Amino acid sequence: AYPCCHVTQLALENISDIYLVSNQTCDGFSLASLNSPISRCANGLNVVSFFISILKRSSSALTGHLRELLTTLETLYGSFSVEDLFGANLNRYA
Amino acid sequence: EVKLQQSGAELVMPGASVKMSCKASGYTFTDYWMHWVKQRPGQGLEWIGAIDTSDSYTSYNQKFKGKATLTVDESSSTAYMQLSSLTSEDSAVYYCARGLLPFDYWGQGTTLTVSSAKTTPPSVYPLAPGTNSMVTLGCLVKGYFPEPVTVTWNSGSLSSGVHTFPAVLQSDLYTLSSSVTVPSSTWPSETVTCNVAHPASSTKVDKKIVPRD
Amino acid sequence: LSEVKLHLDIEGHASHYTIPWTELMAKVPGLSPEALWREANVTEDLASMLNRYKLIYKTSGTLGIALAEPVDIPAVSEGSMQVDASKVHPGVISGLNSPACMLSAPLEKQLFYYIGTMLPNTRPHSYVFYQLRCHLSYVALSINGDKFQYTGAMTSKFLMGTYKRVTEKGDEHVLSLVFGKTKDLPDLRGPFSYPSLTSAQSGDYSLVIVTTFVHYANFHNYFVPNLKDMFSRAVTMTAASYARYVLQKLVLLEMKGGCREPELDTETLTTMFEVSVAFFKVGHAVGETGNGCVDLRWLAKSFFELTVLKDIIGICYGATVKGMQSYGLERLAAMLMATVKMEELGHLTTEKQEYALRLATVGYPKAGVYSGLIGGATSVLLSAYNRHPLFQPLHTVMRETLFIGSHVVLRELRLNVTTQGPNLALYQLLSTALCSALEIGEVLRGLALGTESGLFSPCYLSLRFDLTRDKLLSMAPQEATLDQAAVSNAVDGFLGRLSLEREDRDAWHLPAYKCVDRLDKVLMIIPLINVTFIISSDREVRGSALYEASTTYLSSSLFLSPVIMNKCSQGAVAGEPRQIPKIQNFTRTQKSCIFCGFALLSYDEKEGLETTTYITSQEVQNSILSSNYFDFDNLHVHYLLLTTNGTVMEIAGLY
Amino acid sequence: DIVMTQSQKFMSTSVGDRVSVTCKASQNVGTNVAWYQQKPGQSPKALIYSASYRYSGVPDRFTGSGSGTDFTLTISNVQSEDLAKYFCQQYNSYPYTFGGGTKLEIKRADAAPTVSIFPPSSEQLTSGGASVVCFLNNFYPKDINVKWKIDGSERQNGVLNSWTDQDSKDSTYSMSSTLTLTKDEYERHNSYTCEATHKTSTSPIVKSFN
Amino acid sequence: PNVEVWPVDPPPPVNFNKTAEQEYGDKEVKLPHW
Repeated sequence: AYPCCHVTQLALENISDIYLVSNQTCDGFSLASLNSPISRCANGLNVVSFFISILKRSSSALTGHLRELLTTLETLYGSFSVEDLFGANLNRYA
Repeated sequence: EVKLQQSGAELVMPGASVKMSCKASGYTFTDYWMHWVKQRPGQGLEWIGAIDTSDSYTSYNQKFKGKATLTVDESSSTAYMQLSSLTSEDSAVYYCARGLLPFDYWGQGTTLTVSSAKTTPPSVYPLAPGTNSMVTLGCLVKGYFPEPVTVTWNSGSLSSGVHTFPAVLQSDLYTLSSSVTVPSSTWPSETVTCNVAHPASSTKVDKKIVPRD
Repeated sequence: LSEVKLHLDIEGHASHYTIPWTELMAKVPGLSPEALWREANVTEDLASMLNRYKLIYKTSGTLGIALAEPVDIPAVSEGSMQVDASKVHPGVISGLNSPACMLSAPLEKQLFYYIGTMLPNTRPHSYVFYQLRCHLSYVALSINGDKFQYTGAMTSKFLMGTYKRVTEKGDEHVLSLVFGKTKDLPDLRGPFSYPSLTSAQSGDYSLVIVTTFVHYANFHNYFVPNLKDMFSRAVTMTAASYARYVLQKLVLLEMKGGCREPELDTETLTTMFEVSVAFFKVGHAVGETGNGCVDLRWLAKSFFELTVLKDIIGICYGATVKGMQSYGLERLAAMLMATVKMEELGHLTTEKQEYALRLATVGYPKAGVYSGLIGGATSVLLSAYNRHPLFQPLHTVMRETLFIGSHVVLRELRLNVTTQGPNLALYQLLSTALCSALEIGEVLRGLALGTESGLFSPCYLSLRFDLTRDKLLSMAPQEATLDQAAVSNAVDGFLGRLSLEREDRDAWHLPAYKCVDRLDKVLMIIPLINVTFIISSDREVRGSALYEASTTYLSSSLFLSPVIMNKCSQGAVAGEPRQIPKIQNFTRTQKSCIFCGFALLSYDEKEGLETTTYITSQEVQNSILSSNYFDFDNLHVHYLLLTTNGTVMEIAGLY
Repeated sequence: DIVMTQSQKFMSTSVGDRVSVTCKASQNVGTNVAWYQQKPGQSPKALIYSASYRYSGVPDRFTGSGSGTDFTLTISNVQSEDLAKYFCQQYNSYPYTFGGGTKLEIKRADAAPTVSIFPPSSEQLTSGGASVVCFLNNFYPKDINVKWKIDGSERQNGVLNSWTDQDSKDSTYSMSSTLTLTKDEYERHNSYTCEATHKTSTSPIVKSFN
Repeated sequence: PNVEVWPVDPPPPVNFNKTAEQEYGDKEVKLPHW
């Protein structure tokens, strides 16, 4: 339950789809869902950063589709404020 | 509340060595270096050296290479400095200073004296008048060695209207006088006492000025 | 190893993107999307993530002042002959005057030829950065017995200088500074964003700091950098000018006892980073010019500074540089040195002299291969000595030119072998003629003010060993406005430069030096043609003769021992020393060189040697005679004439 | 070593004025300069760091400015409590070196010294010594002249003196003339006087005991 | 007469051979303070 999952401590080979939440969906938390053809909860900021770095290293990914994903992931990443992470409850779920 | 308390005085014979501790409180002693500064009466400030606490990384970076030897003890939160082969030129005030770069806090100072004479405590004598709106009393601190002395009045509770004249050296002994001016209605109605502290001989004397019959 | 679809919410729409790896991983073989996924702690609870974020130091003073980037590399000159650093072929460029430029793309390919891991796996960087593997160059050094380390790893896009201290226990304190264009900065790992780590920003460039709150506190006990100013200097300066700025500091600090036992203070650690900036600014300007051309004159000037800067950092610190040498430029420079006649280099324009001397050092580094470079440097000093007013302080323009040409000479003196003595001894003799009372006064004035006049002086490479502390104090500026200590320190520094011992760059290259008994008593050496004079207070000099000028009843002695053909004698001449014959039948007007090849010394009976002149042409002689140089009013002053025949003569009066 | 040159060793200004202490460095020191205040009989205390930043708790009256070679300590609204020596320090390169210090003086209206004599104590006399103390308190200008008078005749030898620095409250001066003699030498005579001439009083102020 | 610079030998032949893999070595470096 609760698509706003709870992150708790599976390679990238067996991953097919990945869903990323917005900054309003989970009250500011950046969460991701990894799933294989099974749903895994992941840290949003770390996942987004990973993909941003992959595209930057792959500057020959200049399809209009992938060139838009890079800029979109940087705006999404910047919408989340790590400073809004006060001593608030990191266990609101689960 | 950061404090760097230092012994008042240290008297050592020429050629010998001295201790010069500096006990720190109010903060994590290990997170700040400790610097040492030398000052002669009226002259400027000379930077002796510095030591990294918790690592004992010593950095003597000036002309006191063979004079100074900085050490540290984490348990007592103390920082030391050892002088070797003392000379008359080394007699001066030595400050220990906490190092944030710049020097955040300073110790009260440790006066170092090298002469061969011995420590003689002070003989305090009251100065009372033989009218006006206010009366002026005094305290005579005569025949002590070495310096410094700390003259207070009513245990510091009498701070205004107080003069403590610089000591005068004569016959290898220091002499000093202190004055106080209070309302004539207060004295002798309210007792006025003079407190003389001599760090070297570890003494704390009171005299209580009284009218002279 | 597969495909992945990436869904996300944009303003309320379920957008999705498909990232392929079969294609992408093929198009960039260096990519490994598995090691990064494993590096990204994707299953990290917010507690651990937030805990990692608070560890890293944040820049509360988050701001920077606007700065204007200068124009460093100029536009291609009209009809430049575009060279290829990979396809370097002879006779493309014809002479020094032919316009030339090297293309930027393959030139960068040689500068950043090596490749390695830019960002270590150490504990402070593992939190902030993804592991990086890029073509790079690095400046590394260590001090305090390898207990304090620095490495300036850099690319064509950004520089990262990392300090590391070992605290005599196992603990390691780390602090890294990143400089470059904001957009081109490396990829951050977790919640971090650069604004929280920026210490100075302006336009496209930024200076980022990366360290732990604890480590930042440790470094602040001895290291308080002016990140604001360091950023301004790293942007507003040109590659060549910035490298020289760093060069002066180290040079003026090496002659002092500053880099024999370096200390962990703000000044030294600051310069460590500036050194890295010096190299980065060159490679950055070449890389940031894109697929264009870089004027050759710019390369010559910029890479000369780095070459010199590379040597100064070697004698002070044990530093190494790997990856700022393009052999294509080194070759191209060498080919052009076969165009110029080194014997008559000084007859060219001062512009082309400096241009040629730069290519010389860049073209022929690590001296000891083509010793003909000294002839070019010697030709410049000679052509400059003939046009320079005698006994005056060198001008800013001449001093700069000689400084450029002096690096080649300096390297040969390092070697114990002679390296074609004759021209080398001539250079030092001219240098000795230029070190007058006014030159020394100008050098000391430049050392007390840290200006350029102290960076170089021909006196450093002179054969004059009579310069003591109290002797320099007499020639120092006596202005009350100048700091008494800066002058007192200048003397200590100046004198420290001409220490014969523990310098290795002053003597033991001439063959007339082994004919001396006591070295510390030598005052001056004048190597002439077919003869060299050993002026000293040492009686036991194994020469051909022994003259004694009338000294006084005071200071030690003044002997002139001519060494004929640079071959010693079995023993020192015996008997009372010879007398210097005086000359009065000699007119002030002369229409021919009758003093070419000779040396004219002027000493004071009490003060010792005062002035030296080497009569090299008609212009020099006419300056001696016509001017007021000969002043016999002072009885305690004399004028000795040293002939190539081996004779010494005193001028006592004129017609 | 680097030398911090404080050329002006003394500076005198009124109570409502401003003062500027100058510190000139023998080299480029950056913004790494500190200023310390050392009131008489006290340890130095940190005033400003980084050549312009004010420490916590120090009033806004102190401000710093400068970079590279020329540094200045700006004290705007002076008070009687600001009397002290001001040192500048460089902590950019070892060895950390201090300035020569700049003593800040204060000017005020003249004042007549409150004179008071104190006879030897019954305890000191029982101790074999006799010291006659005379206080000249709260006077300005610093120039005073004291002369004892024993039975009309003057005593030249045996007189020690001492001056205080300008008071932190009224910025006045104070002096102590201490006459020390042996017990018997004290009991021979019977009149002791403390004569204090000043610029405020044309006639000497006189007190005496018998 | 006059004073001229002592003549010197000519520069050696410059070698534009050598295949950058011989000017540099192996292109693969390991930084010293990691």
